[PDB]
Formats: sequence, C-alpha cells, structure tokens
Amino acid sequence: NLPTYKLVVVGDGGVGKSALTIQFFQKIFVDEYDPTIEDSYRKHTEIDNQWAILDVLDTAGQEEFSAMREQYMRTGDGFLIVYSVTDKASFEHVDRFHQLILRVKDRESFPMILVANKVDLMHLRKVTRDQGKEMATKYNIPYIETSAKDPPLNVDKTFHDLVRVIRQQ
Ligand SMILES: Nc1nc2c(ncn2[C@@H]2O[C@H](COP(=O)(O)OP(=O)(O)NP(=O)(O)O)[C@@H](O)[C@H]2O)c(=O)[nH]1
Ligand SMILES: [Mg+2]
Repeated sequence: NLPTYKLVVVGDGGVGKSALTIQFFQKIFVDEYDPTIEDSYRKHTEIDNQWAILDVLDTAGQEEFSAMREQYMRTGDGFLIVYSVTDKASFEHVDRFHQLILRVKDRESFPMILVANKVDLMHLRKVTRDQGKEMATKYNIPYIETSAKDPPLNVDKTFHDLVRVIRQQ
C-alpha cells in the first residue's frame, strides 16, 4: 500500500556509488574499495510526510559487468548518475550513462540526478562546480554535490531528492 521506488545508482568504477549507498543505509563510511557486481538494499522511509519503500540498486562501474548492469537498469524508476570530482574520465562518461538510461527506458527524458561525489577531496579536485552544473543543465536534470566520507554531505538529501523527482511524474 506504499509506493515502491527502484532507485538505480550508476557511474564509473570507483566513483563512490557503494560508499554513498552504504552511508544512506548504514550511516558509516567504507574506506576499502571492493568492486560491486550488483547489490540491492531496501528501506521504508518518510519523505515530505509521505512514506515509500525504496529499493536501491547499487550497480557495477567495472565495464566487464556492463551486460548485467544494463538488465538491472531496465527496472529503474529513477537514476543517480554519479561521478567523482577527482576523476575526469568519470565526468566525461556522464554522457554514456545519460544515453544508456534513455535507451534502456526507451524515453526522451527520465527521472535522474547528476551527482558530483568526493568533494571533501578539495586538494585533488579536477572537475569544477561550474563544469558539473553545466553538464547537468545540458540534460535539464538536477545537480548536487556529495561526500560519503564522515561527516557525509548531501547523502540522504540526494536519495530523497531523486524520490521528489520521481513524484513529479
Ligand atoms: N574521500 C572520499 N573517498 C570516497 C568517497 N566515496 C567513495 N570513496 C572511496 O573511493 C573508493 C571507491 O568507493 P566505492 O564506493 O567502492 O566505489 P564504487 O563506485 O561503488 N565502485 P564499483 O563501481 O567498482 O562498485 C573507496 O576507497 C571509498 O572509500 C567520498 O565521497 N570521499
Ligand atoms: Mg560499488
């Protein structure tokens, strides 16, 4: 009797999809890099006085798992396209992810948020806020900056904001 939303987290290997997801669910930061194939996590939560069930699908960034990722992506109600602000290649691959989502959902637009992660690494940052916002605006999608490292920045907000975007549908 509650709406269920499948929230799919995509992006290049190592950008922090799992760290964001784990902060969201467990409120801890994982320091180890253990590559994901596919994991799903469920919680009941209340956003703006309205309860929902969230199934968060944490996908593989490693390109060897791309066939399986595409299949899991089909089921999505909304997407976080995550890059790392310390990894220029991950930012340049945002287009590939944008194209992919629209293809797998067979639509001209779809609920998604561009997520610029690892902003706590201010001395290693390579992609500017202006660059990120420009990329998001090109696709007419929201833009938000995050850090999964303690103390986390905008983690809960990002997932909640994706739900807000889905609720516009
Ligand atoms: N400083 C900092 N490190 C982060 C952040 N997010 C992730 N990391 C670190 O970056 C590494 C990769 O994170 P991880 O969440 O595994 O990335 P992933 O995108 O899930 N990788 P995969 O696609 O292979 O599953 C880990 O060492 C993790 O601690 C962040 O916001 N800040
Ligand atoms: Mg992962």
